[PDB]
Amino acid sequence: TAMRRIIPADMVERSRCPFDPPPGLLERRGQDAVQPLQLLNGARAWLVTGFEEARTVLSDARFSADRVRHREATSLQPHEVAEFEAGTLPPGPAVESREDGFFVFMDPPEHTRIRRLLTGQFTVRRMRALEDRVTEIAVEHIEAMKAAGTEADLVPAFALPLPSLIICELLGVDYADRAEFQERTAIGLNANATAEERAVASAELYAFMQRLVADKRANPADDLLSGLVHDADPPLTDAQLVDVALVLLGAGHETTANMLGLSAFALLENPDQLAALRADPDLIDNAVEELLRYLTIIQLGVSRVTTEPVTLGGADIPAGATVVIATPEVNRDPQQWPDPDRLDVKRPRTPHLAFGHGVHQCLGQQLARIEMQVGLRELITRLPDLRLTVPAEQVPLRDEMLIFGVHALPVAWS
Ligand code: HEM
Repeated sequence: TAMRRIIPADMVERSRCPFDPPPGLLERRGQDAVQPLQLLNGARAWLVTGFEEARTVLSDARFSADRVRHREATSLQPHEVAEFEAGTLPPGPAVESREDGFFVFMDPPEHTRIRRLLTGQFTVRRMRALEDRVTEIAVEHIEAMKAAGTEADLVPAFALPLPSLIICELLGVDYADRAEFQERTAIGLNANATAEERAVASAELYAFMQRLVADKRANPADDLLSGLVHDADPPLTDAQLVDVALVLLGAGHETTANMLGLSAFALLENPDQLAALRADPDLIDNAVEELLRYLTIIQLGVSRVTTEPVTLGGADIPAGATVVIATPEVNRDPQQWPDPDRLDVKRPRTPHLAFGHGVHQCLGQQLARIEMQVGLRELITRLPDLRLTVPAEQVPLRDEMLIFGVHALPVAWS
């Protein structure tokens, strides 16, 4: 169930055009907003390209996020497709039976009970604290790049480490454990790492999270994970806390890192937009929202399953169907954004779907916005005459993974 064994290539392959929609998404423009999608495993799903239709999927009681109970077409092993199509593939476990912390695969009220504990740690006071910590880590990384020379690969020097170290801050990873943590999270994202090298790094992090939760139970500090372990009422089990720590790491690192690298890339390819930002630093917050709309690193990973038949976007979707949001095309819906394929950091700011919608809308979105606002402000103000040192078409793209991004971003400054 690797993404490229499931999603048709033309819906995700950018070739050497990172900012342009893949041709299979382009070819659905001006058609019904919801259309069938034939998956490479032979299973059927439905694809949503409409903004209003995507909002409905993500905030309608007939579309379930419980992808444990409701099997998705995108999850099917080859031996399971004919059972799925025949309606004889069993559901996963009923949520009443589950003891795990994977609240991402739950609907209200089971979702709500765990999501409330996490919102409870993402307080406005913690967010103010994290903005200061983001500022420190960003400036330290940029000052390190400038001390080492006049050129850098922005991905390992800046885009990967800042969000990884912010996860370390949330989880209360001790200073002496950070280098190893950073190494293991980087392996996950390395083009050159084998499936065996990855599965070892993944097992090392799972065991690390178990040890980290046990350590916060014994020796709590001021971090979000200490808060979940000690201050949560009602209390989570150790197993649930491990699951929540793995969810935060999974959700908060790769996305933010890829957004930092691709945002720097887009600004260097759109010097007029970079000029607007250097000229008026107050534009940074609106610019981050435009970059989130324009780049949409989530790709086709946002899906739900119908629990009853639904008519939407010109489609009669049956019960039990997988509905995939084409988040990059939803964020280019010309009903919402005139001239949607233009990067315009001065655009009037209106809601996009880069962080999803409804009860599961990104828990980390304020923190992600802080990382982008601070990161890009510090990069643009500290690195004069920042430039790519390879042509844009030679920057290597990550379009075989669930999250889109660049593998390298070679830059220089003066
Ligand atoms: C630019 C960076 C990011 C993007 C684009 C992003 C995008 C998303 C999206 C689209 C979802 C909704 C998925 C769905 O409904 O199926 C989501 C959920 C979530 N994200 Fe973010 N994310 C980012 C950063 C972060 C960060 C920094 C954290 C935490 C530190 C975080 C934690 C979460 C969590 C825990 C969920 C699950 C929420 C739930 O199911 O209730 N994310 N993210």
